[PDB]
Amino acid sequence: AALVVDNGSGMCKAGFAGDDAPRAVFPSIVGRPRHQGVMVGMGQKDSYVGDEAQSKRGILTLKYPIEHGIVTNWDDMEKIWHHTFYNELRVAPEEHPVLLTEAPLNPKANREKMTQIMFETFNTPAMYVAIQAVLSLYASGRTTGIVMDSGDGVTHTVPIYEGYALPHAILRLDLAGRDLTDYLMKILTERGYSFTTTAEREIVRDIKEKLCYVALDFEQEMATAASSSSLEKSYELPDGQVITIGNERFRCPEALFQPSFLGMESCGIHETTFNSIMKCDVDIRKDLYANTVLSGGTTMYPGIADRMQKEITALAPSTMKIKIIAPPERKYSVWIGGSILASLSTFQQMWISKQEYDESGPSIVHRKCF
Amino acid sequence: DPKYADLPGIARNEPDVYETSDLPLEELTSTSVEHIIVNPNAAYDKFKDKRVGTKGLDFSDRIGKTKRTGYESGE
Amino acid sequence: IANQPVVIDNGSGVIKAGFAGDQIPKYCFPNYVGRPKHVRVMAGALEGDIFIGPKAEEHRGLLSIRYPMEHGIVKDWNDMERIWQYVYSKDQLQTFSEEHPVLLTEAPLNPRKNRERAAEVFFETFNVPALFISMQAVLSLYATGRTTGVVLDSGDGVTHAVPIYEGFAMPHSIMRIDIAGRDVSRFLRLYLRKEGYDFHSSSEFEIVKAIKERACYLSINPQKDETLETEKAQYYLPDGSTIEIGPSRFRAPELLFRPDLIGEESEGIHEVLVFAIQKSDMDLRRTLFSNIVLSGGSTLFKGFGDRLLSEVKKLAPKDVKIRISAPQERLYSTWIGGSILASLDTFKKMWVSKKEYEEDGARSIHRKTF
Amino acid sequence: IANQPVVIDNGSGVIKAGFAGDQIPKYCFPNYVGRPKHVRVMAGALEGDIFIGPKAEEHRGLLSIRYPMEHGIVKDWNDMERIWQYVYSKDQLQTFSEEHPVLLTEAPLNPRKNRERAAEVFFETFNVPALFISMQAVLSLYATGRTTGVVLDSGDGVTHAVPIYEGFAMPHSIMRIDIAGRDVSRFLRLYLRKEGYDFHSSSEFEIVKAIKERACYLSINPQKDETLETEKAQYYLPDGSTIEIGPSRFRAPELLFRPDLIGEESEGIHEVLVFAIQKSDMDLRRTLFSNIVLSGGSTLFKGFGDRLLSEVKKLAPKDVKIRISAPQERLYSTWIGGSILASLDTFKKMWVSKKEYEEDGARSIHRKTF
Ligand SMILES: Nc1ncnc2c1ncn2[C@@H]1O[C@H](COP(=O)(O)OP(=O)(O)OP(=O)(O)O)[C@@H](O)[C@H]1O
Ligand SMILES: Nc1ncnc2c1ncn2[C@@H]1O[C@H](COP(=O)(O)OP(=O)(O)O)[C@@H](O)[C@H]1O
Ligand SMILES: Nc1ncnc2c1ncn2[C@@H]1O[C@H](COP(=O)(O)OP(=O)(O)O)[C@@H](O)[C@H]1O
Repeated sequence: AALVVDNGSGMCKAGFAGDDAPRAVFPSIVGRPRHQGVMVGMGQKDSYVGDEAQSKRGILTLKYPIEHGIVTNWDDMEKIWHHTFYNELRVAPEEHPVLLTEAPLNPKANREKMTQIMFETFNTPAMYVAIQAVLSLYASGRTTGIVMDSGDGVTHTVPIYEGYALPHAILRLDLAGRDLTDYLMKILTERGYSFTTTAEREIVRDIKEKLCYVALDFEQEMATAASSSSLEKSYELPDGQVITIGNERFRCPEALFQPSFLGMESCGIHETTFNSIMKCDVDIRKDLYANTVLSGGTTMYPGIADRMQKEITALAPSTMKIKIIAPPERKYSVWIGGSILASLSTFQQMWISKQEYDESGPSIVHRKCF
Repeated sequence: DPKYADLPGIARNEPDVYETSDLPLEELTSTSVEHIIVNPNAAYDKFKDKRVGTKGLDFSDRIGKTKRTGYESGE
Repeated sequence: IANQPVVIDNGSGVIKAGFAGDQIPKYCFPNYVGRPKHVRVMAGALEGDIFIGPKAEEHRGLLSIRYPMEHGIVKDWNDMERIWQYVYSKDQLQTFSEEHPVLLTEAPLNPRKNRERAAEVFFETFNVPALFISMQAVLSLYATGRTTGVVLDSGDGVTHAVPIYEGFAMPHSIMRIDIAGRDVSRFLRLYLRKEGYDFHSSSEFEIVKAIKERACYLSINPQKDETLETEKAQYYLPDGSTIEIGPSRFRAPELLFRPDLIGEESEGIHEVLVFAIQKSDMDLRRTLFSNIVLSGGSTLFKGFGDRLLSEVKKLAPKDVKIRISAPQERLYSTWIGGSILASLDTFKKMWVSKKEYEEDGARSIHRKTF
Repeated sequence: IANQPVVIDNGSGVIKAGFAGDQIPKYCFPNYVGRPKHVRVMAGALEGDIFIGPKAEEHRGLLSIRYPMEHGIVKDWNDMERIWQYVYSKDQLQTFSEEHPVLLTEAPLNPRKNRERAAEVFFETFNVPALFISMQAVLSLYATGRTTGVVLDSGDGVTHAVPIYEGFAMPHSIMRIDIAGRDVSRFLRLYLRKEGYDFHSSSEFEIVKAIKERACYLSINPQKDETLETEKAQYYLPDGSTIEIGPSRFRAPELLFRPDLIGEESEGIHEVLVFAIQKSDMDLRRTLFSNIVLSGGSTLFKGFGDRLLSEVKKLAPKDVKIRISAPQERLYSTWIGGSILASLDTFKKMWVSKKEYEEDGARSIHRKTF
């Protein structure tokens, strides 16, 4: 009996260890109302969380507590974890030990303060923080190979060979789902359809998930988009109003492969995956090309795998065979790994206990992280 | 001044600028290392009359004809 | 054609026209179409069903005001064509549009359909030699005569902050919010009804804009002025009747700096300025704080510069020099910039010729914009 | 030749240029090509798409930085051509390349293709009378005015140790390691992200280099200073914001002494020096240990001399006299050596003439360099 709780910037995936898929999946947001001095009606919650805030988007100002895999407002994150254990999962945190997930190369204060809350506020019996990328490999039953776990908050590239990780080869890029969502708003505003508010940004994320797809040749796709209106698809908003996004459909996910569009002055998700493999030892490169995994929900774009293969193959040597690993459950790839890890009898020892936390302090986490 | 006097919707008796109040080697002094004073004029004089023999010179990774020592002698 | 170019500012509230030779705009009239309020069947009433600028101001109470441009976007194009036709009337300028070339001043990050249709009208309806669409922010710097400078241009329709350093505008650091002078006029009408004076009519909305422009001061501390008993300064209406404004005077334009009070999800005028600087690169931040320029009519509020300086200082880093350099001609700054730009021989290269638009295509106007 | 020969110290971090005989290099500017990343909209902005040296330093925030040479190997030659062109331009020495001979200063044990292309550019693109390529270490000894000494030259790009006894330099005892000042700045950036301050931008990476030079001390005992709670020393960024560096201050420069931290299997700077002496013949070991000369900018770290003297003493034999001598101008020591060598009449014989290069080709340069 143990709890796996993925603390993703976009969506918080929580559930019991051993189960196939996560029990409760809700958007990680806190909804505070745009209140005036006028008195409010009955059935009023001071701050709404998750699926409740997703229902009452109209009035509530949606504030994401985790920004680029860094917890900015801890009071907000506490209210999400309270919604996770007590309401969503229907379980006491004192009974079950809780596994959390942190992105690699995050600030040290993040891991420090995270565990402090779990030990003091919720009074958990044991707490282990893990790298999202390390878990994602277990999903595919692969010990060897690199992963390109692109989330809503961040995208990170962690090469692991024969159950041994290369820490110095790890590269983090701040370009992620939320930056693409923010980019899609700007180009939709250029077409005509203006989306400004926090509630409207959530509707633009629903537009992104459904329509947007990765093009094989961007320049070739822009030529077909100009000539014919075949790529132009219609989407119905919450309001009866319908919109035809056009070429901006395949223009949004292009930002992943060339950040110049967003204006970050950084390497693309294809180029960073190559650079990470080159930073590793020369011998093991072979297996990393052969076992390139794509994880998170930012790798569920239709035809990212085809475009990824093409771009890596061009950069990589001709003799090498480049196979991209795209399992059907990419969105729940971080959690399903956690469920496999927590269930294993070997992992029982690796848990950090309250007694261990009390004596040493919150600094113990940095030793027993990975 | 007379240009802006002509127009109706102009700021009159307002300050133009709103501004804030105007607010007004450790290794090179180490014990371990011995600090030398570089005098190129002195250095130039010491090497002044020193020459090199560029005849039969080959520093390259050429195997032929045993070992070689570049810059044979002066004068 | 060598004949003098005609600058025209597309201000949502007031459009400012004139020749490039003039130091100031000779002809500037309100941007609204005036039709008779009662649907005219009979003779002896207001004839034509069109009253623009000074003719409208004379017979204002009889007519019904309808603004053609909202939030820096043209809603009714038929109305805007009549307005631009009145610019080339006997009343203002008194010239052929076919002879003189034109310069438009569209707000930043507007819809591309707005720019394309604006060009189509000015090339097809009027037989213009050449047209050039430009950004309102870039012009404001030419007027003042400095290359570096952030331009907080608070218009009637839109308030936007564009950072430009050494003649280089960062397009990602641009910030645009819809809460502008027109919204302040709308919110003042609500507070005037809370004082007990209704301005229900579209004509009666114009005198609320006059009340705002005459008497509305921005308090340095809003909470202290609320507790203090007001003088209740009397304003005289067109009919002759007096109205005591009282606390509505100062707590109306406050909604610029704090738009959450009414319940509008926006950043605020102090916030968009700071955010635009913070979004830009770290090296430039100090110089961009050291060079801020106020543009448009919604900066002329009494004690705007005093409040903004205070609200920027607390958000901005400590011990940083913040100079908010307002010109004396803030309302007419955007046009004067265009008048200088138009006069230069470089402008001859920048604009798009009528024959160029026929051959090149639609993109011609967009690609030459920058 | 009557015209003085120009000394150019082609350093990875800073390229130092000047005329032979001069006591100090008159014109020393940072080695990078700055291109504007933001768009030009206004007229009168900064002219050219290439900014090099002091103009690039002033307008750093506007530009995207790109180092042409990495680890003493010219990666992009087009860029290296533009910086050498800028040395001869009006801003720096302001003379024709055809009239003055050149003295280039490359690092030891660099690729042969680098020396070949370096010559090709300096003879074809610039029609120079004569070029001599020399080692950095050999010059550093002429500056101090000593015939016997080992030269530990820790530069920005590469750190190397060359044992030189009574004029002769032992080519098999040369020790070179890629880990250097620029890897310390790269390793500092990684630890600053762990502390929770991000510097993703190429312009922001130059601020990390500024933080390194100002606030980073090498602790005499590494394991001792790790455990003890450190005083969190605040540093002021260009914008004004304060960062607490904390443990990253002293952990960052330790990379030079322990290359295992970044994860490269190479010798430490302390191991490089002793290995270079131990590789030399038995008789000269005592004289080389007695005569140690530190060079390059990366030796200027606070407590470098103290730590190195501690580390060398443990690896070196018992009861041997270890005197580490520092010239006050460590940074400019390499160039001053070049000026003294260039001023001697013996340098005339050492040169490769245009005709000599044109006849034999690449071989002539490889024959006469060390
Ligand atoms: N099918 C899809 N196609 C395209 N984009 C998607 C799709 N599903 C989700 N996304 C986008 O990618 C993000 C994926 O978030 P996800 O559910 O993987 O959680 P997360 O916060 O990224 O967690 P983690 O970092 O642990 O992977 C969403 O926020 C959304 O913006
Ligand atoms: N003297 C003033 N005091 C206060 N508000 C003013 C004043 N003059 C104009 N305004 C406000 O500013 C608006 C004018 O905006 P304007 O500068 O013409 O915008 P644009 O830059 O788009 O042309 C008016 O409609 C009014 O709301
Ligand atoms: N005061 C300082 N403290 C620490 N490191 C420094 C200091 N000054 C310069 N450096 C480092 O030394 C570098 C300069 O290298 P330099 O000696 O000019 O190279 P080269 O010897 O290859 O010509 C800088 O880029 C920086 O990384």
